[PDB]
Amino acid sequence: DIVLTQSPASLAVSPGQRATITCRASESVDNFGITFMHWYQQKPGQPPKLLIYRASNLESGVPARFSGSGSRTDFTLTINPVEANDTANYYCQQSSKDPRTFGQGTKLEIKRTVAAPSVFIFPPSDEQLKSGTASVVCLLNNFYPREAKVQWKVDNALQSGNSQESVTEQDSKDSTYSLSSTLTLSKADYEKHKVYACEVTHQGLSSPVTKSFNRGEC
Amino acid sequence: QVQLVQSGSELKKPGASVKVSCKASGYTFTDYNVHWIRQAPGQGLEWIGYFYPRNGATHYNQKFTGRAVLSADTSVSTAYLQISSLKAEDTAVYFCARGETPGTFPYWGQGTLVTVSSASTKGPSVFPLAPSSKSTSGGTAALGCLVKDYFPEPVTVSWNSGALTSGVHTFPAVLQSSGLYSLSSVVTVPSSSLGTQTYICNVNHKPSNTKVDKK
Amino acid sequence: QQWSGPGTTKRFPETVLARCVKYTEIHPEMRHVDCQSVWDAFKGAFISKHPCNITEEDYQPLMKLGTQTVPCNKILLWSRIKDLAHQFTQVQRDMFTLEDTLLGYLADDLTWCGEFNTSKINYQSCPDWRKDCSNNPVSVFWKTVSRRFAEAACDVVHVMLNGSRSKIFDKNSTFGSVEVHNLQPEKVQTLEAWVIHGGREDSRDLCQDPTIKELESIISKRNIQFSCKNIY
Repeated sequence: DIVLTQSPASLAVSPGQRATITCRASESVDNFGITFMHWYQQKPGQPPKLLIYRASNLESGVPARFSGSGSRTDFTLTINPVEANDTANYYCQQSSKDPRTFGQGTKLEIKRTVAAPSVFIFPPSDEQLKSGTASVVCLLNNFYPREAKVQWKVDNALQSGNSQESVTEQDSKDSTYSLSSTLTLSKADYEKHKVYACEVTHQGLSSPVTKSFNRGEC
Repeated sequence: QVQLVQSGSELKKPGASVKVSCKASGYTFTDYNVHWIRQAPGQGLEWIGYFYPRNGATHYNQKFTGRAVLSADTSVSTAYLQISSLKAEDTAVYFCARGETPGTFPYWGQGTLVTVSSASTKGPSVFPLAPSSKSTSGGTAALGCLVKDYFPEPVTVSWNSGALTSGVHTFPAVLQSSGLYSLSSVVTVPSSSLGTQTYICNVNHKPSNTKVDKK
Repeated sequence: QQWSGPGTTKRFPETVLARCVKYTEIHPEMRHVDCQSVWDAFKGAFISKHPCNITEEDYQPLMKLGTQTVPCNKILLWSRIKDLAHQFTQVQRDMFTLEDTLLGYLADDLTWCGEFNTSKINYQSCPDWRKDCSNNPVSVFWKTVSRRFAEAACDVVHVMLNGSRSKIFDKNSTFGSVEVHNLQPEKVQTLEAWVIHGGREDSRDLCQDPTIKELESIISKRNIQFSCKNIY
């Protein structure tokens, strides 16, 4: 084929500032007056809406923020007024030879000043305790700019090996991350102990806030 | 207006033959091509090969030769793709794509997730993740629905029959230690409306035909 | 019959293989085709036949092996001059013509002949149309591809017609033989035929000149439109 690799691997730009998502071909894709380099913007949960095709043509229906410059070697994609709803992957794609391989992507994210968490805690239900296993969640909000973990405290004895984590993606307007973290003991290890607290930590925090509940006294 | 609509998600066995079908509306079917494009999850994109519906003239990529057999129907205006004798590494998302020429893709279908495994599908179970009994948050109270146990991936919990959209914080279907997927679709709602508006969560899992409800 | 004409040009299968190789190289085609097999179907279309006994069904394996979807509305009909028709499609590469189609890019500015008896190219002599007979395979191919292109034409037509001759619109050309009969007025509405004042004009009262007034006399009895913008 022709193999293409995207030269910025990530970005983190606050809005109102500019970005540059470039790529580098191994040979010339620009032959006989045509260059074939077609960028594609892909939000998650959305197939790619077409961007600058044949290295010049902004498609009708796309905003005029985008300005892409293609060549025989160097393929920049610069966006000068970036907005809050631009949190997407920005693929490149050639079509000069009959192999039509793409790039590999670039995870563009939006830089935002670090908010405080809002911690919640939920005890497991009575249908949960009558159906088998039990599961305590530590729902946060505005909390994960790739920062840190919850920390489980079961009667001041730590319980690892059974604590998952699930991060949501960046929001379109307020850029809000969140995090679930379940702890899946049995019925017996849930009925063995009394305090079931969790200690989060944040860069936006300055103290480790520890929500707690007693066993069956909520 | 010009649009495209393709078939839904499919859980395949190893060795089975996928048959994705699209449907072209808004334009005459004999004018342009019907490409296909892969997405492995978390990865880059990969071209398959394109059909010409004017006289049946196909052209594949060199890797997918023999495995891919494109076809169409000019009367029903539906495009096709078939990859046969599948295996476990080939779990990906495919899209049908129309280009103005070969080498551009403006118009697309919506997406088809195909997953190759041998285990059986498991319908989800719901849990009322109850609100805060120490009710002191102002207007930031929350209750949720602890959903566990998917074997196939995609679900779109409708919460309050679709109406509930603001506050809904659904998590990705993350593989739990047990081996299935699970998330915690919650709702950040006003503390007043938390007690007032009943929050009947209704889930939707399409390969199991499971449509349970919980307040 | 065979004689009194310029024969086949040199490097015929190499120029056929090169030309459309440039077509599958530059244009990403809606089927990437076997440029070699195109020439084998071209060989089976006319080879070792009687020049003045060639009909239109000999060329349809080539025409069904070159099925394009020539964009409608963006079309252009040419007549008379070739150099200014080439300059008008070089300013008008948006509006696709017969010198931009695949089959015109195959057999553009080529002539072919062939002796009836055995498998050889007649490189030296040629059946002329007036002087031998008008059934030669070059005029058979140009009649077939102008029929298909003018039938699939649509919306607005922009014909360039020179006036350097005394006959501005002659009747016996391929334009007034097959193109203006199959202009298909259910999809074409307005016809901005563009008369040229280059060369030597036959008369004054331009656009009231008699042959373009005969084309202004509407052949379609639905009475679809006629117009005549000039080029000074």
